Amino acid sequence: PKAVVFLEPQWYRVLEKDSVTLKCQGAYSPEDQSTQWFHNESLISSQASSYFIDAATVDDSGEYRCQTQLSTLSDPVQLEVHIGWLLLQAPRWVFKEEDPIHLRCHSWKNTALHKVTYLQNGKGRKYFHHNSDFYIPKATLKDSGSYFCRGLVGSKNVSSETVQITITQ
Amino acid sequence: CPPCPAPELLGGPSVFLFPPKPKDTLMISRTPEVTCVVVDVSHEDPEVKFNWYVDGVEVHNAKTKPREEQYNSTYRVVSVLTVLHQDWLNGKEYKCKVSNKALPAPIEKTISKAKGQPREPQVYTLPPSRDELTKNQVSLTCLVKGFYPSDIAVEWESNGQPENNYKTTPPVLDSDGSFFLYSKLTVDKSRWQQGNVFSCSVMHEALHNHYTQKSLSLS
Amino acid sequence: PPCPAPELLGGPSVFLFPPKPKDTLMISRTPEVTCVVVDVSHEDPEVKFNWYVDGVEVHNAKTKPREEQYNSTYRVVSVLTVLHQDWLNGKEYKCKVSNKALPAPIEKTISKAKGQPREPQVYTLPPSRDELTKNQVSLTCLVKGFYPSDIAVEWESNGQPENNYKTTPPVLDSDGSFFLYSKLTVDKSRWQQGNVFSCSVMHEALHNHYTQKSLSL
Ligand SMILES: *[C@@H]1O[C@H](CO[C@@H]2O[C@@H](C)[C@@H](O)[C@@H](O)[C@@H]2O)[C@@H](O[C@@H]2O[C@H](CO)[C@@H](O[C@@H]3O[C@H](CO[C@H]4O[C@H](CO)[C@@H](O)[C@H](O)[C@@H]4O[C@@H]4O[C@H](CO)[C@@H](O)[C@H](O)[C@H]4NC(C)=O)[C@@H](O)[C@H](O[C@@H]4O[C@H](CO)[C@@H](O)[C@H](O)[C@@H]4O[C@@H]4O[C@H](CO)[C@@H](O)[C@H](O)[C@H]4NC(C)=O)[C@@H]3O)[C@H](O)[C@H]2NC(C)=O)[C@H](O)[C@H]1NC(C)=O
Ligand SMILES: *[C@@H]1O[C@H](CO[C@H]2O[C@@H](C)[C@@H](O)[C@@H](O)[C@@H]2O)[C@@H](O[C@@H]2O[C@H](CO)[C@@H](O[C@@H]3O[C@H](CO[C@H]4O[C@H](CO)[C@@H](O)[C@H](O)[C@@H]4O[C@@H]4O[C@H](CO)[C@@H](O)[C@H](O)[C@H]4NC(C)=O)[C@@H](O)[C@H](O[C@H]4O[C@H](CO)[C@@H](O)[C@H](O)[C@@H]4O[C@@H]4O[C@H](CO)[C@@H](O)[C@H](O)[C@H]4NC(C)=O)[C@@H]3O)[C@H](O)[C@H]2NC(C)=O)[C@H](O)[C@H]1NC(C)=O
Ligand SMILES: *[C@@H]1O[C@H](CO)[C@@H](O[C@@H]2O[C@H](CO)[C@@H](O[C@@H]3O[C@H](CO[C@@H]4O[C@H](CO)[C@@H](O)[C@H](O)[C@@H]4O)[C@@H](O)[C@H](O[C@@H]4O[C@H](CO)[C@@H](O)[C@H](O)[C@@H]4O)[C@@H]3O)[C@H](O)[C@H]2NC(C)=O)[C@H](O)[C@H]1NC(C)=O
Ligand SMILES: *[C@@H]1O[C@H](CO)[C@@H](O[C@@H]2O[C@H](CO)[C@@H](O)[C@H](O)[C@H]2NC(C)=O)[C@H](O)[C@H]1NC(C)=O
Repeated sequence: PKAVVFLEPQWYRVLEKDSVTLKCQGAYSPEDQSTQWFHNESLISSQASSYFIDAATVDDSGEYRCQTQLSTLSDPVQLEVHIGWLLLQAPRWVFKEEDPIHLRCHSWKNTALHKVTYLQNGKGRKYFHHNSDFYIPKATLKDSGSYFCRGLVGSKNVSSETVQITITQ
Repeated sequence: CPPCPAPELLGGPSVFLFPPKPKDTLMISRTPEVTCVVVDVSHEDPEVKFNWYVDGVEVHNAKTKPREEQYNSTYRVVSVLTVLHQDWLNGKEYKCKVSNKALPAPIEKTISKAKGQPREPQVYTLPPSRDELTKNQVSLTCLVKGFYPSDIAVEWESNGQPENNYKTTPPVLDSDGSFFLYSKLTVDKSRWQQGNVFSCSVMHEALHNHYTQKSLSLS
Repeated sequence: PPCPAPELLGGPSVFLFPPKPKDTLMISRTPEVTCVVVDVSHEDPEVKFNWYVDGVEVHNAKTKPREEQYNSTYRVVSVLTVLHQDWLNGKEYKCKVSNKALPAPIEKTISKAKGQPREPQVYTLPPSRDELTKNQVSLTCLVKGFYPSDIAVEWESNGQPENNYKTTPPVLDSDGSFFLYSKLTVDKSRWQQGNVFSCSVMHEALHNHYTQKSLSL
């Protein structure tokens, strides 16, 4: 009878100032449960079914667990709050052949970003005049590798940390 | 109140328009060119159209190069317009107009030669100081002064053959509104003391025949 | 009203300037490094400066009040006096700039150019024989073989300043050193008389940071 934490939106990697809702799912019963929340194995004040982070800061990173009256303590869910201009967000790291790959060059505060490139293994893979999501419709083995994004915000040339994407046979 | 540049200008191809090399506009054996370079052309909207104008009148003899795939996954497209030396030198304006689907309106760049009364440069070669003779390499100095506009070419030779080991300063604005510069040619001390006549060649629009050449030689 | 500058989307920019060459060489002057923050918005006007010398934080910097600019942004300037020897010993000066319109502080670092200092060779060069037909003649100071490019050059005659001169920026020479030229223009009568002129150069690699070279007919 384990509780489960869900993230909405689902990205476990976020930038400072992003909103993040952690949702606690307890037993699937009409029997109203109360909720409790643990962050880095410490109790926090909220007893709400949804724990809402308005404007994330680095200290909001770490492990979250929740529990309801009719539930055992959840497995941990990890939240990583990054500091910087850009974060390349993926819904997962491992894809199989012919799966769609959808990547998002998330900017700090959703600030407008121009002349955006998604690089694969240090070579330009896709360029867009304005910020736009990267889409491979059918993944192939050659799409695996190290990915980051970069672009212009105002006059600043900025870039995201690298992520590893794998395509399996 | 004036209209402002929109943010749509910020994400679209960019255009850079380059003047001809000054040596090319001055010498008969050369063909001066105006170069319009378009960068940040997407793969999604790759077609680039050029129109060229010389004082507002369209010309059709520009040569557009095939697009080049850049390492960053953009295209770069170049169009080159060959120019008449005299057209350039008489201050005619060159307009490159660039059209592309990612742009709401075409981008226009215009270039022409710097305006103002041309002034003839004075060219003077100076031998190395006696003090530098203790050194293994000596400095041969070419002072060029009183030229306007700043567009100029300066070269070095000995026995008809070009010398490679020289450096020329940027043009510097002088008090009288003219420019001056200095070119330093480094030569082996032995090559100087041998009697080789070294030459400083200076090419500027206001010189007779666009060319002057002063010599430098030992005692 | 000014046009909404899109550069503001990126928040403030930071520029970190070295001391003037003369300031570091002459004990009578105070060398300082200048950290200047530009593109500060009205809505996020507070700027915090931290300064570090070789990574150790210092507290003696002088921060000026934010100054409203023509393009409807703020500019704010913080200056840190540096010690002469510290600068010449290659110490690193770090200006960290904090502002709410940034996702993280911007850190800029300045120090003296690295590489062995190389001593200026100073050569004075009389006007070309061709120029002696003119009313004004050019007196040339070639300063060469120097590293770093930080340097100051002046003219005097009879130990008083001559100010009718222009100096080119330093140019990277083909051996990795720098050179420049300075030109003093004087009346031909003064040269043919002939008065004694001096080109004086300041550079760290000179003895007493100073040398003088004379020029005469
Ligand atoms: C809103 O207004 C702002 C304020 O403006 C002033 O009024 C406005 C309204 C306007 O009319 C102007 O007339 C006037 O400037 C304006 O601020 C300006 O912003 C730009 C950047 O956008 C900034 O540009 C930098 O200038 C550097 C040189 O600055 C010195 O020289 C200038 C002119 O020669 C001076 O005006 C300026 O004051 C400064 O002067 C020195 O100041 C110090 C101490 O105060 C003195 O000790 C020194 O003696 C002074 N004087 C002189 C003559 O030196 C330039 O070096 C900068 O860097 C280049 O930067 C760009 C990056 O943008 C790169 O393209 C280049 O590569 C190079 O950068 C560096 O390159 C190296 C790589 O080899 C490397 O070392 C560096 O890492 C690299 N850096 C970077 C970041 O890449 C740069 O061009 C102006 O200085 C600034 N003006 C002032 C007064 O502060 C706002 O931009 C404007 N905003 C909008 C949105 O419109
Ligand atoms: C993807 O890659 C593209 C190409 O790949 C190459 O990148 C370059 C940078 C190179 O390093 C290699 O790594 C790659 O192969 C990127 O394209 C680059 O895009 C930038 C703009 O983002 C262009 O930058 C402009 O550069 C000009 C000067 O360019 C000359 O010199 C360069 C080296 O110094 C050289 O690389 C260029 O090829 C070019 O060479 C000239 O070419 C012509 C003909 O081909 C010859 O006749 C010349 O002799 C030759 N000269 C020399 C020297 O070699 C520079 O002038 C521009 O600065 C102006 O514009 C800026 C705006 O960006 C502005 O901020 C500056 O202050 C300056 O402003 C101008 O000032 C004047 C006078 O004051 C005004 O009159 C203007 O109106 C004003 N303009 C303004 C305000 O806008 C600018 O830096 C770069 O040229 C280009 N490289 C190539 C190659 O095309 C591409 O960006 C990248 N995309 C992405 C998404 O990453
Ligand atoms: C964003 O800000 C970043 C700052 O990093 C910029 O990204 C940089 O863009 C530069 C170009 O504008 C890049 O510099 C060049 O990189 C080229 C790379 O290509 C090479 O490929 C082969 C591999 O087979 C190898 O030789 C090298 O390892 C390189 O990877 C270089 O070719 C280039 O050098 C030029 O090459 C020509 C060849 O004809 C020479 O003739 C010429 O003299 C010249 O030197 C140069 O080094 C840089 O790679 C890149 N940085 C990174 C980390 O990717 C963006 O441009 C800025 N703008 C935007 C909008 O994002
Ligand atoms: C939650 O525990 C985590 C441990 O993962 C803490 O995360 C670190 O926070 C510091 C600064 O606070 C950062 O520099 C580290 O980068 C963080 N690590 C990771 C992996 O993100 C977090 O601060 C803790 N929060 C609380 C309230 O205890």
